[PDB]
Parts: sequence; C-alpha cells; structure tokens
Amino acid sequence: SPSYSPTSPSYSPT
Amino acid sequence: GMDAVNAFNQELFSLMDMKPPISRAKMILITKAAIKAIKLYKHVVQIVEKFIKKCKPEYKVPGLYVIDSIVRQSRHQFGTDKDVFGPRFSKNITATFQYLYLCPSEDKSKIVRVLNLWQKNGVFKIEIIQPLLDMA
Repeated sequence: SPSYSPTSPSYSPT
Repeated sequence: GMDAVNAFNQELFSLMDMKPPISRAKMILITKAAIKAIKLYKHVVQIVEKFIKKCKPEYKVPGLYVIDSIVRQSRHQFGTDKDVFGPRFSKNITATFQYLYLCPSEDKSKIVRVLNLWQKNGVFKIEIIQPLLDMA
C-alpha cells in the first residue's frame, strides 16, 4: 500500500 | 458533536499499533474524520498535539503528516482564508516541533522537507516557518 506523501494533492469530496 | 471527536481520537490513536510509514489510505481516513469533527476543530487540534507529545519517536513524522494532511485538506475544501486548522495549530507550533525533533536522526530530513513545502506553498508565513527550520 503506498505511503503518505506531503506533495500529493488534497482529495475532492468523492 | 463529541461522538465525531471520539471517532477522530480512535482513528488517530489506532496508528500506535501500525508499523510506519503510514499509508496514504490511512491518512485519508484520519483526515476525513478530522473534517467530520471540524465544528469541534479545537478538540481535533488538541488530540493531534497529544498524539505528538505521547507517541513513540517512530510516530513523530506520521504525526507531522497528520497536521500537513488536515491543514492542506481544510485549505483545499474551505479556502485558504476560511481554514480553521492552520491558525489553530499555529498557537502551540513551537512546542509541537520541539516534540517532533525528538524523532530518530533519519527522520529529521522528513520534518525539514515538510517545513520547506509549507514555506514554498504559503501554508504558514516565513515568521512561523523560519524558527522551526532553525530548530533543526
């Protein structure tokens, strides 16, 4: 399972 | 209400039984629970600060990533001007980072990387970020 990254964009309320 | 605060506490403290690094999926669960409890954001911030004070050193970087994820998600969802989380986390941020830098040596670079992203993206002002970088 991929680890958290602080460059990953925020999610849109799906 | 306080049921949403309790659910956030449960989601975050469950990390203490998980091996870091912590997953993107788990971080999303914690962040969704924070936003569900946003009318009690002061309680959410207190719980994250308690986590960072109490956790084993391996969990300091995961704790910082929780701050990053929550503050960015809130700024994204509500706007940079209306976000309640960044301003609230800023009140005790010196004490928070004094705890984060008790992490193992190989994790210090991960803290500095997040501070540099916060500076570059304006998540906090340089007046807040620079002393936290100086602390490293």
